[PDB]
Amino acid sequence: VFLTHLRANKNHVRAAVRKLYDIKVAKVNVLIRPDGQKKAYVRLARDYDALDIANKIGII
Amino acid sequence: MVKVKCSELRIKDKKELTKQLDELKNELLSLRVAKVTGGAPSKLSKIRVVRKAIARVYIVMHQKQKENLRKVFKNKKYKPLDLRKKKTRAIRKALSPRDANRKTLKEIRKRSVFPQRKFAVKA
Amino acid sequence: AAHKSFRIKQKLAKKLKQNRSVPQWVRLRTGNTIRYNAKRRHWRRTKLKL
RNA sequence: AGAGCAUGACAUAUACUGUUGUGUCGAUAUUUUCUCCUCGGACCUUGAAAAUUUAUGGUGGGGACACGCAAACUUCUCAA
RNA sequence: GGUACAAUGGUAUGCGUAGAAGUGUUUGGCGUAAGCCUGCAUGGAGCUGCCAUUGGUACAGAUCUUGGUGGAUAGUAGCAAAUAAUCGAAUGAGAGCCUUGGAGGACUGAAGUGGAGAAGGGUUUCGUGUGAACAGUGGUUGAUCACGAGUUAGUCGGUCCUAAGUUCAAGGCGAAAGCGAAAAUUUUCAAGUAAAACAUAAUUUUGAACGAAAGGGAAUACGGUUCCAAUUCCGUAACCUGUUGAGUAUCCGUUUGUUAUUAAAUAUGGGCCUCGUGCUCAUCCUGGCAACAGGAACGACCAUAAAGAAGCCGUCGAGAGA
RNA sequence: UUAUAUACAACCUCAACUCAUAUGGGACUACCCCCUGAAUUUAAGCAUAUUAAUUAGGGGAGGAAAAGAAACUAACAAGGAUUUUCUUAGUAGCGGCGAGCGAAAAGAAAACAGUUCAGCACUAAGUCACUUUGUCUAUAUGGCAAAUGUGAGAUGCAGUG
RNA sequence: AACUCUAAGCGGUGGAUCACUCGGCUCAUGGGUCGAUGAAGAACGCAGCAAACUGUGCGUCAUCGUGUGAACUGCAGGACACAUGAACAUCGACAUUUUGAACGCAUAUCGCAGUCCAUGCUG
RNA sequence: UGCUUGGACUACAUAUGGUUGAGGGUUGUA
Repeated sequence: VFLTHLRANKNHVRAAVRKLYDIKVAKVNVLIRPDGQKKAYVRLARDYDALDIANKIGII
Repeated sequence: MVKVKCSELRIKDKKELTKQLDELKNELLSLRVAKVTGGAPSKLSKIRVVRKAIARVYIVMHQKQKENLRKVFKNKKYKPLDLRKKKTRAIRKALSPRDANRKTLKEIRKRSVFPQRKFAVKA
Repeated sequence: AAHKSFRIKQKLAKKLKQNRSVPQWVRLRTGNTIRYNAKRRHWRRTKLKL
């Protein structure tokens, strides 16, 4: 999960996390929160397991 | 570190300005991660320190490139509207003084035969 | 309404974040006068007219 | 996938789970539900429009030739 | 004529943190009176007498204005519509509530007080925490208050199409604004081209856009999952749109396996020729008397037809659900 | 050319362009210019009148704007563009001659600044805008020259006046 | 020490009175500056902890250059970035989101285009 | 070719040129 820019259209978020984190994406879903911030549930592929990617990001 | 100075940023190249731009971008991305994951120092307050550090690499890159366009749009009439003297709208239109005070040949000929003489009166 | 526009959802979002209290350090600044929040709305007592 | 689900017989302590059986017949009347089809009536009242889509027809024009190499925006089947 | 208030000009070698203004008061007074001086108490930084000149200059009333307060009244005001709760337990500082769970008596009675949506609302949802205020009794609870979280789509909607209508476009008009016009204005105002020849050449003007989360309109369902979301996540099985790719309506008589008979083979006919391999002809699919059928079998434009495309009351029959 | 049958030309009236270059809308409100224009009120009623050639409405500019160098006064012994103040003057006039209204010349000040066209026997288009090329020295809707390149211009551009 | 009447004292309720004043108002002076080079205005975003106001525009409570020359402060954190310059002013550089006269068409829509240049995935 | 991403542009009215032009509107060498 990320919080993204309010004007990022899901081909941004798919292309953002490729450039930043050297991964590939299965699917992106997208929300706009009731405080007004766009979420993006970035489901990775089956190869890039998200725990090896989460602690390299910095989160647990 | 050293506070990144615009004075010392200006002596760099085009490559080193945008290669210093991404690595300060990458710090702010990592400090953005660490703000909400419970950054263990009482603050890694390099948020504002690198937030304004990239503003100046931007400022220096942007005025190293507008000062270069002003070097190319020397000698050309019809320079861009941004490399062209926004004074006020009223001042830009109002007869550029090189012909606001040009004169008819009839008035240049009344000008050169009776100058205001310079005199004094009393007995 | 549960079908809103993008523009009513952002004006509803901004009035949602503006519905916090005053932080309590703000009453610790020097010569401070702000005591409560004077622009708190409830959802049930004052309506937004949006 | 005795799938899954649900009812149900045990077994396994949170010790990070397995398992045996069932799930079958018949026939009502729902003028009171929803759909589908039929066939009507009232009216000096006759009960929308457009994108969209298809079939046909037409003049030209396109292709196709056997001693076989083919084809097919192919109104066919599949794949990325 | 006199007295209160505030100022300005002079004046008092005025007063004042050793306590000014103000206020309070059975301190003592003075004045016919308006009012004044004084003590003490509170108060904490300014103020008074005189001469002149003044002015936003004196309050009991205006169903005066602003604010505060009293009775009435702690109440015979009242908190009585929608049947109704009771037991025991736990928590707690305190329990009839909403706090919980158990048992139990009841009600809504499905045209519901059940379960979902549209307007509207906007975080009220949810978890944890909770102290005042609020919940016209209480409150340990809350749609309250603090903190943390939560809304996932090619298939559901919007978005696309028009309706009634609307906004604009220079015929116009008006001093203009603008018509509370509806312009329908407007030399070629619009189309068309695997795009041409003694005009390239055939054709059309109501311009334009908006206006339906109930009309029209491509495509998805189940099982599972959460403190909080699901036709959106997960698993499983499909589908639509667009763009490429692959397979696959034309695997002959001659003559290879084969002497012809044939076999590979939607598959030839003709005439002669040593037969023919010589020569020549031929495939934009077949079947059925028909109603029509099959896996495909000339969307490149014109033309016509149909679908979209529809009301209301009834109705035999069928299936579904119950 | 033009039996609207081969061209060719040139003008004139009009088009078109996501052509090159440019220009314009909107804001403010105190003053300013152009417009449109009431009624309360007063007249002890009320219609003309008054309020008012004003509130409101509309449009357009500038640091001021408008005005402005006589188709003006006077009747003198004559004055001499505009605008502002003083006075004229609550006057002359105007008015249900009621309510009311109401200027100007002269005089005294402040300030002072004057001019340009069209139209004649100017008597060689004697002019201008682009664009390009030399080449000056703002970051120039500039400076000069060259080609006088393309156009405006004889349905009249400059100079004189 | 029922209640009542009246007075003062003490406590309350209330917020007059007086004394204050980074605010009004009135008079005068100097000056002349918006916008298609996108104004005024609107909207939403932006702070280590911020809701408002104030400031600003993804470079987002700032900003180049200058001036001055040690702070800023509610709390941290850093100032080894005077001693090659904090914080402030100043502002001439760069910049300024969606809008708005608002200009591809619309807009109770973050809706629908075109033309073009590039990159990022076939060949 | 292929989908994405970023950028430049695409309003109207006008002036002057440029460029393409219309008109049996006047005419002309043939």
